[PDB]
Amino acid sequence: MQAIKCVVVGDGAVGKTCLLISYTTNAFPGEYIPTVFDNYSANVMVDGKPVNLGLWDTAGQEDYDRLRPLSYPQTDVFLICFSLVSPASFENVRAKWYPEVRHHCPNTPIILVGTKLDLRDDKDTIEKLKEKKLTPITYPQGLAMAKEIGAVKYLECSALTQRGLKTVFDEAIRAVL
Amino acid sequence: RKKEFIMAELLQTEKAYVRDLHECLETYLWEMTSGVEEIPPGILNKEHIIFGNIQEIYDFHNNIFLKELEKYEQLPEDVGHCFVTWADKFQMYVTYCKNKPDSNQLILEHAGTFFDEIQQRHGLANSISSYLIKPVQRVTKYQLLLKELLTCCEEGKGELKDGLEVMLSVPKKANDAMH
Ligand SMILES: Cc1cc(NC(=O)Nc2cnn(Cc3ccccc3)c2)no1
Repeated sequence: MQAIKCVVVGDGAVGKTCLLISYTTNAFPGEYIPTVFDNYSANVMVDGKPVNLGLWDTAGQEDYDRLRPLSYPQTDVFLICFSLVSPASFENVRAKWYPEVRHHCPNTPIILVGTKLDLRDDKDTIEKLKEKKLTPITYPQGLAMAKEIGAVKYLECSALTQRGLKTVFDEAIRAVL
Repeated sequence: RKKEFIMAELLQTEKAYVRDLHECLETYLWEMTSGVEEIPPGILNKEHIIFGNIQEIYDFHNNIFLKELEKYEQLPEDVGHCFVTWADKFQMYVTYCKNKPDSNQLILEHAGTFFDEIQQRHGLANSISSYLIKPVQRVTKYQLLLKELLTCCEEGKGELKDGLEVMLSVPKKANDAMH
């Protein structure tokens, strides 16, 4: 049965840990958001064919440019993440994440994921951005960034509402099969 | 209440880290050193390169660090001092990180499926590679937990600042030690 290593990368603002917990437990953690998600694996069926999906978090390593790539070798698919309500995280896809992932894993598929979809229409979030002369990241901005990096898919999700979340991981697996 | 969830997590995850290193040593390492099985010439007598100083990392956590973290369970606001006290022991993660690229290539180029057959036979969800990244993960995670304690503990909380300082310095020093 096919084994799949999926590494999740991106800025601290994406909520990587929260993404993975919400995905694996089928719920936003709400009460308390754990800082630790340990390397995880589970059998899922995609398009019939069952698969063993391995998920590794990278939260904590955002400042350690030489430690991050210790997790990269033999990855089958990367999720390069940014938060839809952080323009700086979206630009870091280009400035930080894509270059290192390419440098170490030139032929590994990338899914581009925008997290925090539920905040893109939230008044307070929008206003807080307006005060910095910014706006949330919209769909065509994601598509264009996806083309620029060679991403096989651009997907948007919320850990909070579950919207698009199960799809992210289905598609990670499809990008390997 | 928030400082309590963070301390609980610190502890639950410390226990799991100790259990994870123990499994790594007693399955993947033990099959190499035992003399129960045929070891590829590619890796023979090269367990020091594969596992780095993970034994010594494990002894620290399992002999000392987890018992001391437990003692701070009702003193979450003081736990930064635990890191200060044991700062020197964390220097072993510098050695471990330095070695890890050499470890990974050695397993790649020379172990073929030795460790995968061990994994299958023992029925482990985690591969040797999944276990061997854990020290890298754990040493970059303590600073996240301490930062979270800073957001919910008073100015009688430079018993977090100095801890966090140490736990930012260790991974940076490890990072800067890489080629
Ligand atoms: C990784 C990720 C997060 C996400 N969407 C969010 O986090 N949404 C969000 C953030 N804050 N709130 C209010 C809140 C916060 C904490 C506890 C209770 C209420 C709503 N989508 O992907």
